[PDB]
Amino acid sequence: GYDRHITIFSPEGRLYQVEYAFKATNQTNINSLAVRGKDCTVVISQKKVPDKLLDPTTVSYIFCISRTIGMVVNGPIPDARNAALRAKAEAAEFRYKYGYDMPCDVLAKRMANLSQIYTQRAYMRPLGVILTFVSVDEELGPSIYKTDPAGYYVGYKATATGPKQQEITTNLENHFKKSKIDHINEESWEKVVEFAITHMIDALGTEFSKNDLEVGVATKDKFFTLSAENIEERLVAIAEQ
Amino acid sequence: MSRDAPIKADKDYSQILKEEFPKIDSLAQNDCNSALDQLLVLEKKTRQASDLASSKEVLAKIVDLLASRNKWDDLNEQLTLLSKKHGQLKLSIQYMIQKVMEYLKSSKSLDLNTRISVIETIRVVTENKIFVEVERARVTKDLVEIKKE
Amino acid sequence: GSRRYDSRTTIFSPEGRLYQVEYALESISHAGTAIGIMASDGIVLAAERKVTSTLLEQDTSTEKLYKLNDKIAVAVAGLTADAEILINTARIHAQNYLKTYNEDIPVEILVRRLSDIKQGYTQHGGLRPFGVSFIYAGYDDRYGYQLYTSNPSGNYTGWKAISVGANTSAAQTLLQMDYKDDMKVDDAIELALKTLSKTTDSSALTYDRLEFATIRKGANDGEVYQKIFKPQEIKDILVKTGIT
Amino acid sequence: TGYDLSNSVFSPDGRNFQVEYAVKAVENGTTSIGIKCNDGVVFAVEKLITSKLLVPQKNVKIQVVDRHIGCVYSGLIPDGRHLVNRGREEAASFKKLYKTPIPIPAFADRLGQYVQAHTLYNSVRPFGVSTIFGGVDKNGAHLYMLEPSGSYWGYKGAATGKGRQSAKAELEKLVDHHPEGLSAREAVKQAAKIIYLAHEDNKEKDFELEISWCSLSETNGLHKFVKGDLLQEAIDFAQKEIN
Amino acid sequence: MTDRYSFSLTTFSPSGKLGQIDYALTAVKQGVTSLGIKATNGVVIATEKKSSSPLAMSETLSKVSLLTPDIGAVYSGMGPDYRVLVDKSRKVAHTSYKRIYGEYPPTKLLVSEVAKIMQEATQSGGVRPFGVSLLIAGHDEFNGFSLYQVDPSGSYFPWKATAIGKGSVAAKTFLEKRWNDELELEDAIHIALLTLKESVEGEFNGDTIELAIIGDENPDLLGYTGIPTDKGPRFRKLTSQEINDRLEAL
Amino acid sequence: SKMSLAPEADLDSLIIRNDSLSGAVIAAIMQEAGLRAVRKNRYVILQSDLEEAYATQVKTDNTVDKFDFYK
Repeated sequence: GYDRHITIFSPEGRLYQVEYAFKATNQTNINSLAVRGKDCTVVISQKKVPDKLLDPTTVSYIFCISRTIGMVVNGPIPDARNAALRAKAEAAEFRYKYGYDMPCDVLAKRMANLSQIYTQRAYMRPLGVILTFVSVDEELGPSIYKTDPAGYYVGYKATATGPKQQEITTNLENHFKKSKIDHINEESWEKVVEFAITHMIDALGTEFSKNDLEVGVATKDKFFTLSAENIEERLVAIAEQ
Repeated sequence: MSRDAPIKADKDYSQILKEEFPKIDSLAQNDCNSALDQLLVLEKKTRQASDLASSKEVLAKIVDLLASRNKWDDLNEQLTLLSKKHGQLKLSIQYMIQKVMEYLKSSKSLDLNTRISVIETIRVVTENKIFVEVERARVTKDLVEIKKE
Repeated sequence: GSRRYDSRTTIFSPEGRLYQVEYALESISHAGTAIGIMASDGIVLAAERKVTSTLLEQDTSTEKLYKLNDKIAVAVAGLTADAEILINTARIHAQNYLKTYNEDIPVEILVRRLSDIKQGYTQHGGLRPFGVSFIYAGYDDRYGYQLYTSNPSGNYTGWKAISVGANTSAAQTLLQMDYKDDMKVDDAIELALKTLSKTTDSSALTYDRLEFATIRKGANDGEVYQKIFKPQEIKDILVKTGIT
Repeated sequence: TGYDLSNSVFSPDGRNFQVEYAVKAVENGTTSIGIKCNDGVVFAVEKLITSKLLVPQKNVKIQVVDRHIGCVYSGLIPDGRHLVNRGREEAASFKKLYKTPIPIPAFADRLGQYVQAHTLYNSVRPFGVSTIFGGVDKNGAHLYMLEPSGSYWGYKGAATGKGRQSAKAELEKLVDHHPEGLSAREAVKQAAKIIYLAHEDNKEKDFELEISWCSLSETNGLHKFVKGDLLQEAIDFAQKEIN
Repeated sequence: MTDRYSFSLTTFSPSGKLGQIDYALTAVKQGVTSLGIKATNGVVIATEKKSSSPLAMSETLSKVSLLTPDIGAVYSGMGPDYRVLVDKSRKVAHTSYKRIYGEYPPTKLLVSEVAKIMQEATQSGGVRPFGVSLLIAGHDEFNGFSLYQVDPSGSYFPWKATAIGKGSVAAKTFLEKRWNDELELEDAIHIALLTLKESVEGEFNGDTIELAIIGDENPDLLGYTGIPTDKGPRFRKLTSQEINDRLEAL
Repeated sequence: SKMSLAPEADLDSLIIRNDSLSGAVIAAIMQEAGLRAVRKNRYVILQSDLEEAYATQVKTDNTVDKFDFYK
């Protein structure tokens, strides 16, 4: 009864707060696709069609954590801002003590520890967001790590999140296993972008425009978004092809 | 797509270059591939409605060559590339392409052509799941006639 | 959220008997039997293990008889996790008193302070209280051997024989008929092992399910010697008495 | 059932149901609009005159943060005042560290953390207020709205309160007709219009029009109230338009 | 801002025995299978490590973690609970351990420290127990190789062989017969992999199967051979190739 | 016995795919398989059909839910 309601271990041992949290992501309906380039990490995502009240050019999903790590957040819009603080703050922490910013793997470890703690106290609850940290680490090269509300985490060759993640997985499965390549072996980062957009349009079935886009590219010792001018220039090549 | 200037703009563009169709046709006499190149830009309309207008011009072309044996290859090969890549969905522009597909099937002009054409034509429509299979099967039957001998 | 919900264990019971403490005695009796028999010349202390699993290395791992220091040994019955914390607390307390005054702590003092910690938990601790009974077998010169047991209540009572754990009544009844005031340590060794076997459902209580210790002043040149008996030494005296 | 009651526990849909309860106050509150214009931002808020016991121009919800950010709010009135205080605390702290005014983007980011903090506490209730805030700074005019649940976005136009339905439907058409924006001066008259359409909704009691503005050219990127001749013409002219 | 709890949420059941200890344990049982055989010249610890999603990197997922360069550990149960408990255990051991001794902790000692921490979680209001069982496998001078099993109840005992998780019942029995007093390092591994196949059939790539031994000492792995009387890391985490090799000699 | 298995592949194929399953599932498999057989107009149950029918019925609470907090 009671056990189930508040945080504490149910009879079954299930954490109901966590199960509900996973439903919560899907409620924003955000879909993502991330692939590994040869020397870049390209992550692209949807953004719901703009309102005339809003400004269409604003973004609030992308957050520059550090030079190395960019982060795209899928889940509750209010909690994404909450999460963005903790990643930057611990990023800077590592610069003082250990003298440089966190790697991608190492930032995931830290958020996961924090997630676990939030679940035990009553007052504190797990952040309902699913966080997608993108980086090119030097040692691991191109890297994506997916960190979960639970405090669960694992790297990916390519990842997908959302209600229609089901469709993207099936497309990427086809893409990457048959070829037999762990990541895209194309050298120019531009052609990784060309091509990740192409897979998004195919897989969910709906064409993207500048307004839905938003292109994140992380490289060695840099995380950048593409200028609006360049977003439109990738569109011309996509259509002809 | 979301942009609605293409709808009007493109309908107008097709019509003015349809009055230029005989110019394209004379250049086609000297070099089909060059007249083909102009039409390729044209059948990359983004909007479907104007695609339908523009796909008329392509239908007219192959009648006048009557009929190519090297240039028609690029054309078969391209239609494939447009549909598989995007086409902006596999169905979106591909109804427009159906009238383009239709012309090979029903032309039946020269025995020389007929043998060669069926192997190339059925290869294209294979992995599509619309009307094309009804056509695809019938032309297959024409190779069976040859195979009887 | 936290205001609404309550799991107060610090209600003053209407029966005069706190309900949580009631259930901790139930839980004690699930854990195996430990028997303190006080003789004029020692305390014979013996406790059966409650595991019986074959893969489990019981031999090595003492889990009930822990030597605190030279004159004081404790037998545990109850929750083993809760028990560990109180073992370290009891060890450090005897050392601190020995340092201040240069005398091994009288038995009385040590037992009282530990009982008062259990008490404290339900007094206003907010804590669930430790669900452990300990027989503290102790010696000091002034008072001879002294035997006390603790309760999850934080109450201790002295005795000349006590039982805790399972078969409290079965064990207690045998010891009353068979033990006489004057039987010496020597008798009590033979007595303890035999009564335990008879209470337990095992056909022969093996040496490997036993733990045995004695605290005796019959160790020469006016000295006190304890020895936690090793499993194979338990075996030889097991054969003599005919259990095996 | 029980997950709902317990503040800051995941509802079985997802997210505590109390945050939704708090939203409802904001609808029941008075109209407040925030307009981004060429020059700057123009705030207007509907101050109901319940009675003539009320003191004209003197039950302002307009509270200056620093000196170049107006803040005005809708919903539960005590809740606002606490969040208002919080903005102040935040602005000054930035000036301790960095010796210069806070930028408006940075203010929007830092205010938002405070809402989240209390709503991952079960012990401390939600805020019952949407805050409209913004001003002109060195980096230009900027308009933000902090929703009750805590979300900040850029806005061409912003609205909260009972009459946001009227406010929204006008602002969409006004931006469609004027995609090059409009001066803050002209928008003094046009704010007045918008509020009149929203007093169809809040038609129960009479009202008093209060505009404040912060404009790049005309208030010189400081925030001050609009009063006297500027305010009078805005009343006079708008009236004619809505007849 | 602290929760207004001021009391232990954990109550004795009215039939004895804490509610919450029982509640925590179920998780260990539900979670996936792990087995270990204690041996005279080593310890084999083995676990299944299934792909979460083929697209997911299946190399970065770990269930083996280091406590000291001599002692490694694997668990079953809640994954996020494990990670934190490891971090606490590094500090509890190392710093304090170095201050009172200045060595690596023997296995017996390390295992006991962990037991108290599990108890304090449970006892403490506002903090629900860690429901994980870890097998801490290690070496010390004075007890040869040792295997302790640490239960979420805050209790430990050493075992000749043990298993936790779903397949524990099946595994324990298989092993029981195969276990000998004298054991080859090579045979302990053959026997371990043989049983592990029966836990869930298929996927016997050495990539998806995580295998470690607390093998014999290496000044090679130590990274200094200038004095090779120093103990090397006793713990070795095996490569995928090594596992592939074991399947042929089984 | 009921209906001679197709000679597409051996009798012995069915045997390999079941690895621990009970009779009840075996029966659900064979039932679906010959239903689809009737459509093709062959009364022999294809060895492909049993292959697809076997393969399916995999659901039974996946690994995603479990692995986020039991693995």
